[PDB]
Amino acid sequence: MSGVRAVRISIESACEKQVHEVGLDGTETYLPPLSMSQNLARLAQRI
Amino acid sequence: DDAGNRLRFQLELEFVQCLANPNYLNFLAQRGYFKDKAFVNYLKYLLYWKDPEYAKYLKYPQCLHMLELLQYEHFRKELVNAQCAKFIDEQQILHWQHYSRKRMRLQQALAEQ
Amino acid sequence: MQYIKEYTDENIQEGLAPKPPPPIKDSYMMFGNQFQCDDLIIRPLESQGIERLHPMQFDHKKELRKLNMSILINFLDLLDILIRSPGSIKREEKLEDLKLLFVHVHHLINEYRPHQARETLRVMMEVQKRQRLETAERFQKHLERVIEMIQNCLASLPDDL
Amino acid sequence: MADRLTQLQDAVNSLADQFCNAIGVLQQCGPPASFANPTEEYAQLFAALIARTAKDIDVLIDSLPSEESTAALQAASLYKLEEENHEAATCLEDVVYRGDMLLEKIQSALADIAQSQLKTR
Repeated sequence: MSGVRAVRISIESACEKQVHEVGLDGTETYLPPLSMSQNLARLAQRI
Repeated sequence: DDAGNRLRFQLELEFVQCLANPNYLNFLAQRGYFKDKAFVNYLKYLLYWKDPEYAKYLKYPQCLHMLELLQYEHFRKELVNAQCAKFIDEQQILHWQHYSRKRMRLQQALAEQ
Repeated sequence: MQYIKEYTDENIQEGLAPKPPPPIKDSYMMFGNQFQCDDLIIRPLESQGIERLHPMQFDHKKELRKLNMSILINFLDLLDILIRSPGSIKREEKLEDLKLLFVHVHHLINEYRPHQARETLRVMMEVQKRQRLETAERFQKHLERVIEMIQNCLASLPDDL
Repeated sequence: MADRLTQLQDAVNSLADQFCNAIGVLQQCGPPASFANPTEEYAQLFAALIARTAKDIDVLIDSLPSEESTAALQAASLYKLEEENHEAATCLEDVVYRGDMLLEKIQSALADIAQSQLKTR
């Protein structure tokens, strides 16, 4: 409002915390692995 | 013919909104429309609400969520039991409380301090 | 419910035979029980539909307390009315007067639902700016730390002979 | 919700609720004929409860802070937010480019001696 313009500014969503499974009365558990070059090994184990 | 475009748009809008209901797809399942070749040709076609241009008229999330399960055709042979449709329904509402359960903990965190 | 067949085979075709996208609706939208048209007024004011006993000065905390103040003395006055003549005609005038008092207090307090969104949309995104920043001097502390690696390797380059 | 404005609403709601309950208990039971004990001990309990809720109303009315700040000041606060966040992209991408031309050179400075030792064999 109040005559503000429309421009293209970057807004990043709060992707610091993710949700997978909900326990009883809340209190979920937080699991990003964020692995290193060990991920290269898994794609070759299926090879 | 502007009548055909608008009327079909809102008819097809509510169809995926009706498809957002998990028990409605259960109602497809005892009706056995999951294996109909015209409907599997239709439900592969139905996947065009994923773009945000058509999604500004779309209002609820799990319409697109459970439609993609139907695309694999593995999910379509089940759901004849109402217990797995209820399990999908129960887990969806067990995670619709996410923002509520997130907000109450931060409210508890601020009230504790 | 109903099944649709008119346009399902329209869009499984070849070329531009599937229908083009509809234009942006700049008119009445018929979604649901509401209308939800464009450029609507956000809220109706207290001026229409509600009799007004407060002036335009709007002492918001004092309008909160005077309405609390006037209701309590009118409730004691109504108790005295019920003590003296509860079967009077003047009861519903008294009942709608305090109801008039209760309308004004409720509309004034709720003004921070769009106002709260402006602080919070700000405050997290200087942290990612900070995270963009604290990785920025991370980059010169990394790039000049390997130039000095190049420098000592070049300094040891002839000395290794 | 769940701010101190909400607990003021239910406190004055329960105060009006405990008024009619105290009135309701005082009219449903009492001394039948004496020309009692459970009614009065309810009455002292009800008179105490309406007093503490009236006490907490004054406590919480004074406890609530006054209305603060304006949306227009925060509207101007977003105006400086956008210009610094645009240039932060430019300030980040420039040292990225310093990394880009440096890595392109040294990966070639990796490469030119990388295949050089192949033909050494």
